[PDB]
Amino acid sequence: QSVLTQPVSVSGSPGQSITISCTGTSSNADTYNLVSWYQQRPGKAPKLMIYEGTKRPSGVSNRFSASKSATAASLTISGLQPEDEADYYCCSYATSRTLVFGGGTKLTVVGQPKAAPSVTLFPPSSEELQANKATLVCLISDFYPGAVTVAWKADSSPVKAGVETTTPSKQSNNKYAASSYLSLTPEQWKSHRSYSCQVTHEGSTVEKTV
Amino acid sequence: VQLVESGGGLVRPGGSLRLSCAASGFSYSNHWMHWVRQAPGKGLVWVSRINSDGSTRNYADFVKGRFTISRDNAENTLYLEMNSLTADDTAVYYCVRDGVRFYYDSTGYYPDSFFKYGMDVWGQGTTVTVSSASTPSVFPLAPTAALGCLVKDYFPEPVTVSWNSVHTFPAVLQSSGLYSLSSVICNVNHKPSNTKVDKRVEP
Amino acid sequence: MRCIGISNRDFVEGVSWVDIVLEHGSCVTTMAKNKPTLDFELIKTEAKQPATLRKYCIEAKLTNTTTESRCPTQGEPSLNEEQDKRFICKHSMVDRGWGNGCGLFGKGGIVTCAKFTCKKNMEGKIVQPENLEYTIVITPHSGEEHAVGNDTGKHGKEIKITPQSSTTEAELTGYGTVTMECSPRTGLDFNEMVLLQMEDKAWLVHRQWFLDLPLPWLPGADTGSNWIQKETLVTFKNPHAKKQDVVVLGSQEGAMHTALTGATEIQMSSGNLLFTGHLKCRLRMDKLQLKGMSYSMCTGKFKIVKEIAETQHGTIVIRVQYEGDGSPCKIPFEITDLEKRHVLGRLITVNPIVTEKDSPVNIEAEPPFGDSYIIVGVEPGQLKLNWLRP
Ligand SMILES: *[C@@H]1O[C@H](CO[C@@H]2O[C@@H](C)[C@@H](O)[C@@H](O)[C@@H]2O)[C@@H](O[C@@H]2O[C@H](CO)[C@@H](O[C@@H]3O[C@H](CO[C@H]4O[C@H](CO)[C@@H](O)[C@H](O)[C@@H]4O)[C@@H](O)[C@H](O[C@H]4O[C@H](CO)[C@@H](O)[C@H](O)[C@@H]4O)[C@@H]3O)[C@H](O)[C@H]2NC(C)=O)[C@H](O)[C@H]1NC(C)=O
Ligand SMILES: *[C@@H]1O[C@H](CO)[C@@H](O)[C@H](O)[C@H]1NC(C)=O
Repeated sequence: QSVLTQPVSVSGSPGQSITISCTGTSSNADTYNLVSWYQQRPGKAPKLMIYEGTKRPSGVSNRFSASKSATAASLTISGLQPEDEADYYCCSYATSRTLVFGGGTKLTVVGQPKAAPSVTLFPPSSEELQANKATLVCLISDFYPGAVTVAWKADSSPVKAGVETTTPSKQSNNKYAASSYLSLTPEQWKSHRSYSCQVTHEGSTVEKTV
Repeated sequence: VQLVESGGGLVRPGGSLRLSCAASGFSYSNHWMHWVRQAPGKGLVWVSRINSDGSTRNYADFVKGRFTISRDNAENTLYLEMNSLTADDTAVYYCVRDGVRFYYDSTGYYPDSFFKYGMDVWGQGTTVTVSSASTPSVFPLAPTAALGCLVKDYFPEPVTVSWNSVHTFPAVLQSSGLYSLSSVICNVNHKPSNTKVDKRVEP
Repeated sequence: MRCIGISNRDFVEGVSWVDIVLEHGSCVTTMAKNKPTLDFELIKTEAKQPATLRKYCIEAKLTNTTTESRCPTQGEPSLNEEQDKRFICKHSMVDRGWGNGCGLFGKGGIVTCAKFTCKKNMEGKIVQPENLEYTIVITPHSGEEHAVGNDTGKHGKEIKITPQSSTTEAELTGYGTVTMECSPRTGLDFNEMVLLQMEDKAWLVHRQWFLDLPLPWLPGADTGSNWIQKETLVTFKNPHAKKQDVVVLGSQEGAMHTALTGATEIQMSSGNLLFTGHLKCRLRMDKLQLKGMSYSMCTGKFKIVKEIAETQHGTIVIRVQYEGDGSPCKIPFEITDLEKRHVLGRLITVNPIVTEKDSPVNIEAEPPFGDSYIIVGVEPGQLKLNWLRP
């Protein structure tokens, strides 16, 4: 057992130097000694950027470098360029025999001003409750960079079951929007005093409660 | 150097599928080969690996023994036999070469614990869609102010929404194998099922 | 009437207590003066409290093969399958070097594990002789239209006997009781003998011989996943210190059959056996009586409803239906010469009676050699049937 975790998003300006971290749970120095990094541009197959924690294959830009400690591994892109906008994944051994990837980091190369999301939480419709179902809809709009973290709560308890969230997509105005759903039975909906949608963007959190 | 996957498509829940990858431009027989998957718009997930011999076959914990990796060295082919498929298995499946292990163990046989590796060659990937229904319910999202329509449980994509004959979100695929989206009178069109729903949205 | 049609049929007659030998395939017809004729047949033999001593694997399957190796001076490799008892593991040494994937040259530890799954097995049951249940069917010669060779036994009384509970009184509806005192005459005693059951075949083998077979086994206590001695059918191969491979030793099924040539064979059928051994029984007709006898002769005529057929023993079977009035009634029967001077044939189905007019009666009798007349009924309309017996 070993699980790899990465930041959801990193935002940088062209020419700047950004660092993506990869941290593990039931991990050790060997986990990070064997870390490999992959770049995935939107709609393209992944590409090997780093292997053996710090080695860069031939053909991979010299702007890419990596470091590792006994507690984490990091990828550094120096002299950030628009083409570096992609999802980055770290990878290492979960066990002596198997591999595991990190969750991925969306790197945004900043082109326009950063903008916080507008959040609207819709309760289940009277019509849906009559059909013996209940769906909470959390609408997230007008944010930049295009990466958010969505968490749901029942009263004060975090909820993970029955949650589905879309990957942020570009709007007409070139900012991003995303949606998240909490599926419940009407009994579950009526069983609690409140339900909340929490959205984290650039380190700050907005929470809407119904 | 190329890797070309085949065998991806629509599969019913509980169903089976065999993925097949063709390798060329390298000494295939001496390399470890891996399968990696990626759910639509989500992260990369390691699935399986096989050594030169086929004496070592390793799998991720989610594949409780439902998938079987195999290879035919003379044919430069890699396979992934998949059984008991569920909605959580819907993904693009990539055929991958461990080019760096070849640099240390030129035989590709020895299954040393935590060995130096690097997935340097990837195929384009093959799409696997595990879904129950072959071929929506519309609810109002009551409210300047935001208002909308929730379009639940349809298949396949796409649904188009107009208002009074606006942002329409991408769809999410639920564990049920059915899609849902939101748009923020809504006119919902689902060409695949030849259905059209008009919903008045009031405070 | 059950024995009619069987080749291995013994005709036993008693003076006024009689000894009979019952075996599988054998059928016994018992006759006694002023007593009903009975048919005895051993239908089932069953070892009722078998204790599985051991269960041997004769056909093995190796699946879920896992291998782990370490470079020289990197320690002994280890798989979690080693702790799992369904798996067979072996450690070895392989030549390691630079072009192999090791910083230093030398012998590197390798470990191979494989899941042992048994395809076909052999079971050794130890049977207590007193626990051999024998099922005997006692079918009286009731004439009943369906009785003749009717396997179902809805005509005969089913009785169970064990070597120790040898004395049994069996009640035959309308005939009274028959007392049976049995004794098993088995080919070999079950003392130091193991009933080696394979699939559809069984043998009686020496205990020590059975416990000395070099095959993977499970104890009687674990009838289980952890097979002892998996190594007797599993072999590990590493002849060039390059790779370790696991190999099965192939099905020992046929090999076993050859070793079991000089052993007492038995026919097997899922818990029940078709034993070669006899069953010497003694039976008394003292409490047995003929159904009716106090009945009056049939006033009316008879109708031959089925062609007279000769059994493999020269006896004949005749099915006749009553067309008259008087039932329950008693059938007048006689086999005489062509001149109707003296009675010649012996009646097997003693005291033939009519219960219902609609129901035909099957009468079995031994006709004399040459020309005879079967006379069934009384005048008028007396059935006169000529018979030939070479
Ligand atoms: C071996 O023995 C079998 C059973 O032995 C019994 O022995 C004694 C102790 C009694 O219990 C006795 O009842 C049994 O004989 C024996 O099977 C039995 O045979 C009869 C046929 O001979 C079975 O069926 C019955 O007959 C009618 C047929 O009717 C036509 O023919 C008769 C003349 O034979 C005419 O009178 C009629 O007008 C007809 O033209 C069957 O149709 C019927 O069975 C079904 O009846 C209705 C149908 O809806 C259902 O309710 C029933 O459940 C039946 O499905 C009669 O019952 C009789 O079923 C059967 N008994 C048993 C227990 O199965 C067999 O023939 C013998 N075999 C040999 C080779 O010796
Ligand atoms: C490995 O074990 C699992 C679990 O019992 C089983 O489903 C699978 O089929 C086995 N592997 C092979 C190669 O049969």
